[PDB]
Amino acid sequence: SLALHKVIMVGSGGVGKSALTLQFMYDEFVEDYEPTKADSYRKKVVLDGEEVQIDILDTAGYAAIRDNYFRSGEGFLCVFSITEMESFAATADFREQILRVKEDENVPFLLVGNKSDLEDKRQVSVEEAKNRADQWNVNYVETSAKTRANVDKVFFDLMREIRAR
Ligand SMILES: Nc1nc2c(ncn2[C@@H]2O[C@H](COP(=O)(O)OP(=O)(O)O)[C@@H](O)[C@H]2O)c(=O)[nH]1
Ligand SMILES: [Mg+2]
Repeated sequence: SLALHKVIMVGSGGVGKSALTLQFMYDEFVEDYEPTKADSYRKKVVLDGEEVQIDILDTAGYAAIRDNYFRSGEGFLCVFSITEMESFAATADFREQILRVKEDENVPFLLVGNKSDLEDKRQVSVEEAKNRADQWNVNYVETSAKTRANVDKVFFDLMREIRAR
């Protein structure tokens, strides 16, 4: 059995949780994935010379069920869309939930600003997202599930944080 890294995708609706997951898993940009469907994925990848298994829980939004899922997670990709300010505002809600369940302010966590390809319709500045990440002591990365920009990066960077726990 190889090392297993459990990642959880969180964020408000339509930010790109599923598209990022499927782009990472199948190298395809899926634009119509059922908004209400939560699923898990698993695949073997090579992380810095070592073959490891990554498990990704793509959440879709009772309390006991959601808490158990967060407890099982080892790292979190907190996603928002750079084109929707409200989704950025919502990241504070997920941060609070994760800290409540994990009871660890150093839990592997990346703030992910998705849909970077839509610069034209950006509502969240790089400055404000970076500032929030700094205040939370986490790293910020902008991705595009459409062009694949930084998609592998966020998953691999998070795995390195899980490995370093
Ligand atoms: N242009 C663009 N559209 C994206 C991107 N990521 C997701 N989308 C679109 O946004 C919609 C919602 O994405 P989805 O991954 O299903 O959101 P979820 O609710 O967070 O799972 C879909 O129509 C996607 O094709 C991205 O990086 N760029
Ligand atoms: Mg989804």
